Amino acid sequence: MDPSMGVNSVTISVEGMTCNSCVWTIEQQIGKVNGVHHIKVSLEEKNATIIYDPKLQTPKTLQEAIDDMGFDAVIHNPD
Repeated sequence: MDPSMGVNSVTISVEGMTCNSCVWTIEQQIGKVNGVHHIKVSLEEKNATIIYDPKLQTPKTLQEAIDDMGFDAVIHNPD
């Protein structure tokens, strides 16, 4: 099989930040919320890629994550 260590990846766009603390502080919590392996942001393209263990969490937490801070960020992955 090839479940890739039972994990999934979710990418989202961004258009409302200011200082590194913006996405980086957000990526820190979303990465410190559970079994989040790694993540990364790129103001160059206004977006950020992060993963998350579906066996422990899911794409819903990510939805609640943005709704928790406010950074107007939109996802681009259906599942």
